[PDB]
Amino acid sequence: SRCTHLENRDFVTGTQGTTRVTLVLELGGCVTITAEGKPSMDVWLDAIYQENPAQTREYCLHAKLSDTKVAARCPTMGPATLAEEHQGGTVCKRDQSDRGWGNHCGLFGKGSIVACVKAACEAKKKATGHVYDANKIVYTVKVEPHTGDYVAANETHSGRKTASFTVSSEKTILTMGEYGDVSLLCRVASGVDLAQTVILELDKTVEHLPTAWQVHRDWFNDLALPWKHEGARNWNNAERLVEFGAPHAVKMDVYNLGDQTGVLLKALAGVPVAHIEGTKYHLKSGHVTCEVGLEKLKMKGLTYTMCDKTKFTWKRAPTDSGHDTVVMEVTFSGTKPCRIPVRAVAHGSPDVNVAMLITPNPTIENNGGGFIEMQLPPGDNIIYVGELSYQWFQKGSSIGRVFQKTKKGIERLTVIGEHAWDFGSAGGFLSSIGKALHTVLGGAFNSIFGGVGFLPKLLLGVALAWLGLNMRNPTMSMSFLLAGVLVLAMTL
Amino acid sequence: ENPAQTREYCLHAKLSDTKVAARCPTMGPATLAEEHQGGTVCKRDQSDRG
Amino acid sequence: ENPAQTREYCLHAKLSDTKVAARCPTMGPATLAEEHQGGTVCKRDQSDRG
Amino acid sequence: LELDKTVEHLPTAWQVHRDWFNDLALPWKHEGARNWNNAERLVEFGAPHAVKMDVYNLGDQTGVLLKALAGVPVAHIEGTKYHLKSGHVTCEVGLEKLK
Amino acid sequence: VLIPSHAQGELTGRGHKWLEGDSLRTHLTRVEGWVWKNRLLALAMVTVVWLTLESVVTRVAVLVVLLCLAP
Amino acid sequence: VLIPSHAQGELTGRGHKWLEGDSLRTHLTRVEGWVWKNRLLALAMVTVVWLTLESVVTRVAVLVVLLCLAP
Amino acid sequence: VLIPSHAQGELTGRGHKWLEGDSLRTHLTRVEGWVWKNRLLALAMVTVVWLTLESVVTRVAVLVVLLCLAP
Ligand SMILES: *[C@@H]1O[C@H](CO)[C@@H](O)[C@H](O)[C@H]1NC(C)=O
Repeated sequence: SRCTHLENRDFVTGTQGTTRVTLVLELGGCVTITAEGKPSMDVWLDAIYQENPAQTREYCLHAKLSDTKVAARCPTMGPATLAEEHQGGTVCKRDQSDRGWGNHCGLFGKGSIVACVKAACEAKKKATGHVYDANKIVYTVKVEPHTGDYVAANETHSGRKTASFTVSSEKTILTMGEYGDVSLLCRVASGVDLAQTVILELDKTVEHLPTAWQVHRDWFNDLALPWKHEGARNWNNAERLVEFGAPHAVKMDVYNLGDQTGVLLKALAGVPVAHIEGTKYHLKSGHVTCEVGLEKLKMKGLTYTMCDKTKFTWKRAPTDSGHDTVVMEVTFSGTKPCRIPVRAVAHGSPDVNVAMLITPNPTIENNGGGFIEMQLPPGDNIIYVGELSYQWFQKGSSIGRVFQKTKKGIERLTVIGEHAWDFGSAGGFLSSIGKALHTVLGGAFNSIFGGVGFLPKLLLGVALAWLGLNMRNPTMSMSFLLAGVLVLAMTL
Repeated sequence: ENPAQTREYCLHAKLSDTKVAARCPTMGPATLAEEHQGGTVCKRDQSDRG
Repeated sequence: ENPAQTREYCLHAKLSDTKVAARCPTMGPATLAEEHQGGTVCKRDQSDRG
Repeated sequence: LELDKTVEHLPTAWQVHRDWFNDLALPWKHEGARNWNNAERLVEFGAPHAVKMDVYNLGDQTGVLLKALAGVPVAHIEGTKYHLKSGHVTCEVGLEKLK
Repeated sequence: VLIPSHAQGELTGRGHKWLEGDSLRTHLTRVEGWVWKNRLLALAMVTVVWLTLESVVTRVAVLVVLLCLAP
Repeated sequence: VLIPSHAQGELTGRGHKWLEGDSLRTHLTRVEGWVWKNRLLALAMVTVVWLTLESVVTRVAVLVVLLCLAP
Repeated sequence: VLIPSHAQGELTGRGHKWLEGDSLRTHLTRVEGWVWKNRLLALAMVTVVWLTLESVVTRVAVLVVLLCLAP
C-alpha cells in the first residue's frame, strides 16, 4: 500500500446506507477508505502539474552591465544628449557634478553629467514566473486496493490504476482488477486556487536547488527588479539593479548590485516547493475534492475457504504503523488461495473478536497475498493467524485515539482545510453547516489583510485586542471579540 | 601594500559528492566517513521509515 | 538471546598523536590536519605570544 | 547497561533507565561506528604559555558510574542470554484440568 | 532593490517546504542579536519598566514592541 | 542565514558610499509595501484613530509604530 | 562510599588548577539543566512568585531555593 509509505494517512470509514463518499485528496496525504462489505481502498493524489504552461514576468537577479559611457559638460555648456537613452534595456540618470578647470572648462558650478549602460541579463539567471491555465492542468490520482501483496516505494504495484483529472475529463472509471470498478469524479475548479499562484523558476540545471516554487500572485507582481516577458529584448525598470554613485566631474561610476539569488531565496521562507520533471511543472502540495463510488466493487476470495491453521509463519513482525494499525506478512506454503483466519481478541474478554480490519478478506494467492493490516482497541491483544498468534499491546489510549482524530481535525484546518470540509459526506446539518460557518469566514479573512504574515497577524490581533480595553461603547465592544479571532486562528 | 588578510568568506557554495545514509530507528543510527572529514557539511535528522 | 545494543560508553579514555600549533596575534590563526579527522578533539584558544 | 563481564568480582548485567542514559555525558558511539561521538567529555584542555597547551588525558569512570549513586537495580548475564533479576508479568492461570 | 518575503502568502504545504522551522526564527535570532551584542542598551530597557508609568497591560505592549522595532 | 546591515556601523565618510539616499528609504519604501499592497489595512488603521483611541497625542505613536513593525 | 570534592580549601591561583570559572559554574549550568529539561517545573515555579508570596524583596531567595539546592 502507498498509505504505508508516508506519514499523513487519514482513514475514512464507509457506512452501509452510504456508498458514494466525497473526500478531500490533498497532495502529500493518503486516504484509506474502509467500506463495510466492500474491499477497502487506498486513495491519494499523486501529482499536480501542467505540461509547459504560460509564463509571466521574469526577473533577472544578476544584471549584465555593458557599454558604460558617461557624458559630462561644463555647467552652462549644454546637458549632453546620449543615443544610449533611447533603447530599452538601458539605464540612464541625470546628475549635477561640479566641473573644475582640472577637466578643461571655462566656468565652475553645477556641471551637468549623465551616464548610460546596457542592462542585459546573465545566462540562466532569470526568475521566471508562471501561471496556470486549467486547460492543461492534470490531477493524478492512483488507487491501490489491498491485494494481500505489499509493494515497496522503489517498486511498482501491478494492480495500481492511475486516473488523470483535467477539468475537461472530470468523470473517470477505473477497473480495479477482479475487485471491480471504482467511479471517481473530481472537480478541478473546486481545488487549488490557481488564480493567486505563481510558479517561480530559476536555473533548473543547477543541481542543489528546488526546481520551482509556489509563491503568491500579488507578492510576485510587486518585486523590485528588472522584468521582461517571454521573448522580450528590452527591459523595464532596470535601474533597480543599477545604482549610480556620486561623480567627480568626468566619470559618474555605475555599479551593478551583483547576483540577487540568495536575496530571493531568503524571501522564500515558508514556501511549498515545486518539482520540474522537464516538460511538466509539478506542484508538491495542493487539494481537491473527489467522489469515491464503491458500489461497483466487490471482494476477492468469497468462493474460497478459510485457510489451514498451521502453515502460517511470520515473514514479518507485527508492529505499530505510527497510526494505530498493526501490519504483518505471512508465509503460507499450503492450500492456496484462501481466506486467512485473522482474528484478534482483547484483554478482559477472550470471547469477542475486536479486529477492526483494514485489509478485508486476506488471501494467499499463487503468486500474491500476505500483507494484513488491522486497527485494534487499547490493551492486550492476541492476534491469531491460524494456530500462529502474537502477543500485542495497543499503545494508544481509548480517548487518546479519538483525541488524535480531533488533532487531525485541528491540524487539517489550515489553508488547505479552509476550502476542505468534505472530509465527511453529505452531512446536511453537519457538513453543509460547516461550509455555512466557514466559507464566508475563510472567504472574507483571506480577502482582508492581503496576506500579511505571522508577525503582523500576531501584532495587529494583539493591537486590536489592546484597543478592546480602550472602548467607548460596551455594545460596540465586540470589536475586541473580532480581535480575539485575529490572534488564535492564524497560528498554523 | 598587501596587508594581513583576515577571515575570508564564501558567498556562492560549491556542492558535490552528496552522500546520504539512513537507518531504522533501533538499528544503529546513521553514520558516514564524510561526517568527520574537512570541508563537509552534515546534518543529522530522523526520517519516517515504512 | 543477545538483544540489540544502543550507545556504548568509553570509561577509560586513551590519548595519542597529540599535535599542538599556535600563531602570532595577527599572523593567521592556527590550523591542523587533525582539526577535522575522525575521533579528534580540538580546542581553539588565545595564548599570550611573547 | 553492560561493562566488562570478564572482571570476576562484579555483576554481569544491570538495569537502568533510558532518559538518564541519554543524559550520560560520556563519549559514545554505535556498533561498528569507529569514532566516539561527543568525545570532548573524557578530553579537556587548559591554558598554554605561548607554545604548548597540554591536552590532558582524564581517565576512568568506573566509580562515578556505579559506586556513588543512590538506589539503582541490577541484572544478570549467563552466556548469550541477557537475564534480569527484577520484573513482573500478568498471567492468567486456569486450574480447570487439574485433580 | 527591495523584496519582501513570502510571509504574506504562506499559502499551502503538506509536502516539502523551505526553512519554516527557521523562518520565524530569523527574527528570533535578530532580536537576540540586539540583546546579546548591545547589553548596555538591553539593560537600558529596564529603566522604562520600574521607573516610568508601569500600567499593567501597557508594560509588555511597550517592551516587546520596542525590542522588535530595531531591524 | 542573515547578514546584518550597516544601519549599525556607520564609521566615516568623505569619499563615496553605496546608498545613503536609500538606506533610510529602504524602510520607507517597505512602508509603501505595507500600504500599496494593503489598502484595506490602510483603511483598517483609520478605525484605530477616530473610533478607538480618543488619545490624540499617542495616535501617531500607535500608527507609525504599527507600520514600521511590519518588516 | 563517595569522596567529597575539595571546594573548601581554595589555596592559590597562579599556576593551573583543573577548571577555571566553568567549574565554579557547575551549579550555574546544572541550574539550566533544571530549566531546559523540566519546563513543566520551570513554569511551575512562577505560581509561587505572584500568587502565594506577595513578598517582592524576599522572592529572590525563594527563586534560588528548590532550583540550586537539589542536584
Ligand atoms: C528497493 O530498495 C531496497 C533497499 O536496499 C533493495 O533491497 C531493493 O532491491 C530495491 N528494489 C529496486 C527495484 O530498486
